[PDB]
Amino acid sequence: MERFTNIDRLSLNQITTNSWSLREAAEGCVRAEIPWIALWRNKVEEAGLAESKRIVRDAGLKVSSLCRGGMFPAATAAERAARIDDNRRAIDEAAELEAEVLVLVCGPAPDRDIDGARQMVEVAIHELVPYAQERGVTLGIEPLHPMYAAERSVISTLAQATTIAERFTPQQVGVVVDVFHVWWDPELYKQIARASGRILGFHVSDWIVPTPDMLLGRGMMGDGVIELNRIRQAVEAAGYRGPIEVEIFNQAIWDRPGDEVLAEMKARYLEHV
Amino acid sequence: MERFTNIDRLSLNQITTNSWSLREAAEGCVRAEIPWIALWRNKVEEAGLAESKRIVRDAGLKVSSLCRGGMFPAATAAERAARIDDNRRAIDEAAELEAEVLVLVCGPAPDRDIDGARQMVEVAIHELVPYAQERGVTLGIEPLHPMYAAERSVISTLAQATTIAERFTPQQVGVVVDVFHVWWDPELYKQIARASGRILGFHVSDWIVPTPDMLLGRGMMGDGVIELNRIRQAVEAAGYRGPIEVEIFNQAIWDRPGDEVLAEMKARYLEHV
Ligand SMILES: [Ca+2]
Ligand SMILES: [Ca+2]
Ligand SMILES: [Zn+2]
Ligand SMILES: [Zn+2]
Repeated sequence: MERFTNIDRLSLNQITTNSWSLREAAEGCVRAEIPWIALWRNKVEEAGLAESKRIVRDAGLKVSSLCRGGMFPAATAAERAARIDDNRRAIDEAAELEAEVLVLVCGPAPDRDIDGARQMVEVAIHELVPYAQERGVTLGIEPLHPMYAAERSVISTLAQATTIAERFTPQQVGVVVDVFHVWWDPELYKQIARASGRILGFHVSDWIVPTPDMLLGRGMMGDGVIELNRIRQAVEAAGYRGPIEVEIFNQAIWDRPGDEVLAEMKARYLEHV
Repeated sequence: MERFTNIDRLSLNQITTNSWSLREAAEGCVRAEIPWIALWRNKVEEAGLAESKRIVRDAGLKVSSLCRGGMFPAATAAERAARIDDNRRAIDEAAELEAEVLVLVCGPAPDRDIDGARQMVEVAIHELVPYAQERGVTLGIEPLHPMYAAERSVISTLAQATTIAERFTPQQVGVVVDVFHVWWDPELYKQIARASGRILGFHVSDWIVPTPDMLLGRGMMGDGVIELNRIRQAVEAAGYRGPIEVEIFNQAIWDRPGDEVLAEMKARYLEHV
């Protein structure tokens, strides 16, 4: 169980420094010698597609993931069509931004019919896959924590996302493992091994006791209860050699100037992850 | 699509009327003609074992569950022995109070080793079941929501509790289905059908948007997103003819005088559940 030697596999999700814009973020990651960055669609729209592309290409930055496509379930069918056209836009944004994986959180159920919303998710992805494969982008389903099933999206366990991804070849669809959303799982390592050759991303955070916020309760590594090194050795034995993003939703760490939190990021990425 | 015509299957868990004592609770349910009550160990110790039995024996009340045994994982072995001695004391309390099922929430992991804590849970239950069957009490494992995996207990999915219960006879150990802790599950109905002939209790609440508290985020039926009628028809097709407890953890419903909340309880038990 030895530690990493470089930060070449490290990546920085924009939302761990939500205070910063995209070019402030890029400056911060080259200042901290961080090679990989994960871009958010709202910040890219803030800056501009071509402008953001220039920003992170003259920083010499590689793009791990673009967040986030999805939000498939809607109350009616024209709304679903608009949502999957927004997913096509997100696909194009990932294509010209050279993103490795387009992260998909799929959307919550509009009513109480949760299984119907899951079926909507599956048919929407099956549809979206040709337009994704045409432009060289791969879609990665990110299972969320079951406490987000009512609010943010409907895929709640890793087994479910792996089942959805198994219908398509790994080059078309894969899964995204975030330790915050699935560390609790009793069948954690079994499902991780089952999803091997199909893992497209790895995000790291920690589960804090006690939870401050439901939507903003993540923290940085080493302060919570998750056994990070074990999970990521499991995901590397699963054949995942890609970048490792750290994605933290926390107000207390967002208010802090980003240089502090990127120093702490690298230090405890080398110590724990 | 059906409803209930009587309230003979309804039960009242003490903790949805946390303000009231045990004799206040018994008086409230005889005033409301509610036949079944579920008792908590702290209030029973407050009143006294023999006294509490007399209180609920001249009220003509039947007792569905006793809350709560468990808390098996501990940092050391003498501590685990003490925890299972307290579990023996809870078994005795359930036996002399004529409780149908002794509810077990199993306890959190002391460190970060969660799987070791799960192993501790199962070996503790395996030890505890002879002393339980001897006194005529049946243990019922209650799987909690995965967001409680860090804090309150370690069994987080229905499949896990059913797997633990399958080792012992249905008369020895069974599972407790609460819609708050298991409504999210993608394999909900499949695991419910798998757990048939072994369901010992049914708790109902609703998942509110947005969650007020993580540990006190339940509400009364009809105010959330849970498909209560579907889940309880699934567990009734599973052969569960026992009482239906309603267990709500909410400050907003705790402020109310208990007559209000038991009136609303019956109204929305017949209307929704
Ligand atoms: Ca993400
Ligand atoms: Ca309970
Ligand atoms: Zn993540
Ligand atoms: Zn419960």
